[PDB]
Amino acid sequence: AAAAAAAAAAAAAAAA
Amino acid sequence: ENQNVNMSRTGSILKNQEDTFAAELHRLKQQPLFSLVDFESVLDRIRSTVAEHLWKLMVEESDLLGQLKIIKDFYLLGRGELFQAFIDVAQNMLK
Amino acid sequence: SESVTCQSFELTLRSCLYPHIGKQYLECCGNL
Repeated sequence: AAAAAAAAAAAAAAAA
Repeated sequence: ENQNVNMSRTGSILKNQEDTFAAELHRLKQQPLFSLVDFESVLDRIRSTVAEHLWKLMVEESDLLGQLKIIKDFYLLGRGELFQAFIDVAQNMLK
Repeated sequence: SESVTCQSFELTLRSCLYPHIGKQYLECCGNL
């Protein structure tokens, strides 16, 4: 779940 | 932010007013100029919907109408007999 | 979408990682 927390962070960047 | 995050004024963890705020951000940045009316008419919208949600907060958590007649009864002395028995006893040993 | 509505930038992603830590810190102590 290493890049998975960063993948949800980039997914939250496109939804912010 | 101190006590609990679902208790926010705007609606930030709990509501969706901040996406309306995001829409406000979209409206207010592409404008190359500046005036007074366009800036301040949407200073309502970041205030007024925020100024009502905390009013709908503290009614239910506290029974607002309870302590805000109680604190006036301690200071303006609404329970008039209930302090005179204190005054009668406190006179005899404040001598 | 747009950078200037995403503002800004790295403490918001870090405050996303702390519930990502949190969803394991909250679920471990239930098992303890």
